[PDB]
Amino acid sequence: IANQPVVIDNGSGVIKAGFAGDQIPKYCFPNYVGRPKHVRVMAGALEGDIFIGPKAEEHRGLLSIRYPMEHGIVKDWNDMERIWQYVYSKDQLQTFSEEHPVLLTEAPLNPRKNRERAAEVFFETFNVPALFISMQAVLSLYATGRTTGVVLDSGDGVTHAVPIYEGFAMPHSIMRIDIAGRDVSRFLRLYLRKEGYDFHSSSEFEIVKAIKERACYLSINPQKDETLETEKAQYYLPDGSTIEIGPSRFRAPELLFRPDLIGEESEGIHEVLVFAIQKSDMDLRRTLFSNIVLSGGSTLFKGFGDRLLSEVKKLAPKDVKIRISAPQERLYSTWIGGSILASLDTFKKMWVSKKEYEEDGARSIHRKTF
Amino acid sequence: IANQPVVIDNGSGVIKAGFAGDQIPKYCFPNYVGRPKHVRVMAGALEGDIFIGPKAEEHRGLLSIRYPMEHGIVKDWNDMERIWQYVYSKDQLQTFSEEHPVLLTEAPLNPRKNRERAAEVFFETFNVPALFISMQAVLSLYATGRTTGVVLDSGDGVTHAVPIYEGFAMPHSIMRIDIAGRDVSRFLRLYLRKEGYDFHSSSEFEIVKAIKERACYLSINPQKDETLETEKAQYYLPDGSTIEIGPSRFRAPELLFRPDLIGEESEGIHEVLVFAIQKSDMDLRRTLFSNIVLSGGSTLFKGFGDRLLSEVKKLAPKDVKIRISAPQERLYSTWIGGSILASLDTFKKMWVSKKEYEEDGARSIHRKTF
Amino acid sequence: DPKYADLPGIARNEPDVYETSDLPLEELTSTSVEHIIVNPNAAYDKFKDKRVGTKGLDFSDRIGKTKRTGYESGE
Amino acid sequence: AALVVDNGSGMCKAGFAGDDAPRAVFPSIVGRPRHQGVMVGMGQKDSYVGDEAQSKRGILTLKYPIEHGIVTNWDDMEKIWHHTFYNELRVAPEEHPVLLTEAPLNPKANREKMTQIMFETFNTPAMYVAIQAVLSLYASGRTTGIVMDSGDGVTHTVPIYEGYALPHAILRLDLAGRDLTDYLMKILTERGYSFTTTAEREIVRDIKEKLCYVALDFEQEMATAASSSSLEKSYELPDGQVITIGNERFRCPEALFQPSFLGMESCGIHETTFNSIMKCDVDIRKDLYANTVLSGGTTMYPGIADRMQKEITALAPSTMKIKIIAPPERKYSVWIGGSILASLSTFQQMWISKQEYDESGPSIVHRKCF
Ligand SMILES: Nc1ncnc2c1ncn2[C@@H]1O[C@H](COP(=O)(O)OP(=O)(O)OP(=O)(O)O)[C@@H](O)[C@H]1O
Ligand SMILES: Nc1ncnc2c1ncn2[C@@H]1O[C@H](COP(=O)(O)OP(=O)(O)O)[C@@H](O)[C@H]1O
Ligand SMILES: Nc1ncnc2c1ncn2[C@@H]1O[C@H](COP(=O)(O)OP(=O)(O)O)[C@@H](O)[C@H]1O
Repeated sequence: IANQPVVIDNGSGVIKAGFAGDQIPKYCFPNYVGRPKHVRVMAGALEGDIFIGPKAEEHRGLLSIRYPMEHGIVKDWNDMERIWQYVYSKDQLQTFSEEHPVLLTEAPLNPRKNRERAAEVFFETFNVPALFISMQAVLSLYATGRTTGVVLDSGDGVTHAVPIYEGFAMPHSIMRIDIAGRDVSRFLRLYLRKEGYDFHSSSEFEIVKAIKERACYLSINPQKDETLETEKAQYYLPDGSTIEIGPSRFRAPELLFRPDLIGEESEGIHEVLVFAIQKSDMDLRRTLFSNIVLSGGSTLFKGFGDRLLSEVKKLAPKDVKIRISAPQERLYSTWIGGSILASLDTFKKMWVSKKEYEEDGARSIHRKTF
Repeated sequence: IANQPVVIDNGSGVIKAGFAGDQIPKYCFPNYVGRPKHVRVMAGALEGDIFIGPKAEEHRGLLSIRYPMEHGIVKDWNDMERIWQYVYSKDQLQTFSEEHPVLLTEAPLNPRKNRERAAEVFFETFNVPALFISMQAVLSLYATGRTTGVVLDSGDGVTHAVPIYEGFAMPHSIMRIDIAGRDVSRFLRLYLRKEGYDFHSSSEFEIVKAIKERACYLSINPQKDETLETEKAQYYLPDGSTIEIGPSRFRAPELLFRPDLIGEESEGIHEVLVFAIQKSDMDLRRTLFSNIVLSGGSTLFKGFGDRLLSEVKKLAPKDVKIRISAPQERLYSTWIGGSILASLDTFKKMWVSKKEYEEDGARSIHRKTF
Repeated sequence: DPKYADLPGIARNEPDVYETSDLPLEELTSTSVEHIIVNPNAAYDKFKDKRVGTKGLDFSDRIGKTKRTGYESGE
Repeated sequence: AALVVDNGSGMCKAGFAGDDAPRAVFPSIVGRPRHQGVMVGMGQKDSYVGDEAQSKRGILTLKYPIEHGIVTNWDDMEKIWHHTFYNELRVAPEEHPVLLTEAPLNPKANREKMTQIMFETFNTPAMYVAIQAVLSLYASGRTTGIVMDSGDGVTHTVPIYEGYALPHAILRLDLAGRDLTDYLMKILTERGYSFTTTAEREIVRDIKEKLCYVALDFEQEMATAASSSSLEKSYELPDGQVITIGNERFRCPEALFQPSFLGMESCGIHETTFNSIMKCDVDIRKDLYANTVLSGGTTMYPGIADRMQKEITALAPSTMKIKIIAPPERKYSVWIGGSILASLSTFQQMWISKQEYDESGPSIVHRKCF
């Protein structure tokens, strides 16, 4: 088709949208629906009961935030419909959905009902020519330009590791855990209350996410840094008031490596990676350990690469070469992969047409996705 | 009816009337009923037993002043009906109340019985086409011509702080305290008796309000001005006699900013402004500090803005921009807002018709308020 | 200006505005991780002439007729 | 021989270990007088405490030292504990070891500074801090089950199964008795009866405790309140003046079940109790539904148990049986638990000694808390 296909990386924290061929996503805005909690009395105030993306970011204090998708599962579909509608609206790409085909990027081992409804909305509500659902990991490999690699994609909603050797991805060796960036922000809020600073409000929870991104380092030794008296590093809030974070700075992001802290019986991010490699056949283990690709925004933590390389080495066999490779644009790596896949002529065969979807139904989407 | 709407400010001290077309209120007279002090049995005395506004000001010493409205609430309704009847007299406006529609300006968080009875009078006694009760704070922003802004409206009866952001008023963040201009006039009378000048009479209370309005300056440091020997500036009374006010001049209006001194359990004018901003969401705090608007007559005190800026800064967070944007027409700001609001075609939808009140019920006035 | 000159109770020789004085990645530079530069133009060229065989494709959890491998071959 | 001293935000319940009910129950307040520069009469105490301040409310400014289960002013709390041991209980703190109560998920500085005072100021032989919720179960002779201990300061939901607590399932909500008391003032001011001062707020709490009751169907109750004047009850103030609160009776306690009224943008006391059970393990949920306890004096509202059952049952599955445990002594449920705990010979070992405090420091409390 002559019209370029639109890449939409439906991420839990940030949804990144743009046209195929573009080197970077032009229009990336936070994934939440902002509704005004205070009453409108005056004439000329902000119009509409729905605020999405940059308008919501500016007038955040006025609005009550509500995330539509949690742990890579769309909880409220009405809200998910409004954000996808906003992508096609005048503020972002500003084109008709009927003329451009779509590339949606869901997480691996998500419920089948999610993929079915995602297709139903994108074919019925928007009359799109073609939709292809793809895994986040498979795209991240196209971006770096490498056929062999395990992709540890620590997103806002979900953290998953997919071992992919010479194009083929091993579906039984896929490891997924719900504990991710948003649970670290939730666990940080709990520890900030213990320190004696309350952030009850949905708008105030976005300030806790800002504190996490700015000031939180992963210590190389957890038990060592716990005992030592820490320098109480002050952070300036939007209003102006100063908070001393203290021990909560380094204890919060450790959740990713130890899910026992929040109290979930799951594998740590370090355990996820090695289990994914160890589950793969004996021959490929050495090549997968050598080729590790970090992805997602939750890998950008200070001393993540240093800690992971320490933790993987202990669990992994002795005298094995462990090289962890980070693309400079970790956050946008998933989308860039989508753009490269979309630009290829092979993508035309991969698509599910409207007529193809209309005839078979839900089955056609499940058949052609991985 | 298309004929021009009549704005009327319900100010405890001074009620301001006029048409919506006028840039300023043509007719503004004191809100008190004047009856003869000596109980008149004989002829050749003050006839009618009713003197309102300019007629009262002429024969002031002979009459006995009784304010119908106290702390933004109507105590004597029979008196208030006569006052509103004098608004539709030959003296002021000189028109039929049955022809022109009306806009009232009731203070925020008033009793619901006050609003219901106010409507009943204006619909039954006067045969009004339509009535609309509005908040004094919301109007003040229309006059200045900004959507965002906190409105510290210090009236004669009540001083209230309402934070409104981008045409959205947070109803929980509203703060109301009864210590207003009238209390400052009462406390000045006490200090004037401590200087040795009694103003026992209700007529003699009016000249204490004149003394206050003429000569009372708010010192930046109150303790330094007390130690410093005063000039004792002479004020001239109606009879011609001189009074040296001295230290009573500056330590009278201080009771606004520190009401614990006399022994009144209240927050204070500097405190209610800051508390109203701090009660609102963290994201908006900076913009609400950056947009403060002074309204009413009890902000016109000499060096009020100078003191408030200093008293707000120490309570507010460090390195935050605090702009207290006072208009030149603070006393008449509330009315000008209504005059602009009334002129708009949107107002046609907002007001409640006479037939609507008969059919819908009592709630009609309350539900359409916002 | 002439509007406010008409009214009696107006602020004269007072400042309108009372205001305060106007006051004027750590992980992406780590040794452990190897920093790769993403060039999509270079990447696009490497995969340009690579095709996939969508004939007889079925990734779904369908048991019938042994194991399946989606995307058979190119050209 | 040991002392149990509940440090509730509303009321401080203190007594000897083993006794059925607490000996001395007084309101936790410090009364400082609204003093002028005029000399004061004889029999003058610089700062009044508890039942004394409750007698002399008129003049004294009532300042609650604990706000949302956090000790804001420690100098005030010290004066309450001094009134507790020396005056109220008539016992030396050096002789008897003292058990205190802290709410769950409080700031760490609160527990730290609390024990520091008990060890240094009062020179207590042993000091153990306990979670209010953990004690409240002992009252009913139940090891298994969740509790909804709603106090004046805070409300918290602590699920404990077979004498083992789930820390991560614990949820804290800042909505409590004092917020309802503050809410009741606003809606009473809307009716006509204005209550502003700290002394007046105490009278509104007496109105709340006696009249206010939880409605089964709020919308149905509002319909009956509008039509008939059957729900309208009269209350006599300290002054001869009587007031008829009307529909505002059952409107106040509704705020518990829907915080939207208060404007907190949080889950209700019914919904948080459900959410806490869902956060727990799937197997143990059965017993938590079967053993839902209500503790504190904010669960002594007439017919809260009936409304609680209805709301939980709707959210919970149909097959499950939901039984709410409402013992007659809910107000003294925290203390009576403490009395049972302190008396047990097993608890003798769990006490933190002076020797243990001296060597380690105040940080030892965090290890031996729960
Ligand atoms: N019978 C009642 N009905 C309704 N509300 C009540 C009743 N009794 C007390 N209250 C309210 O609930 C609060 C109960 O406080 P309580 O005596 O339980 O102490 P507390 O400070 O909450 O202690 P804790 O947090 O340990 O339970 C009171 O402050 C009051 O506002
Ligand atoms: N500099 C940073 N340091 C730490 N965490 C970060 C940083 N920037 C973003 N994050 C986290 O990563 C999230 C972004 O996830 P993202 O990679 O966009 O999701 P997805 O891969 O599912 O599309 C943010 O919401 C935040 O929690
Ligand atoms: N120039 C002035 N200087 C000082 N105080 C003034 C001045 N003008 C008015 N006041 C005080 O403010 C009062 C007027 O309040 P007003 O603004 O009319 O209230 P409202 O907004 O309720 O109509 C007067 O009664 C007087 O106490």
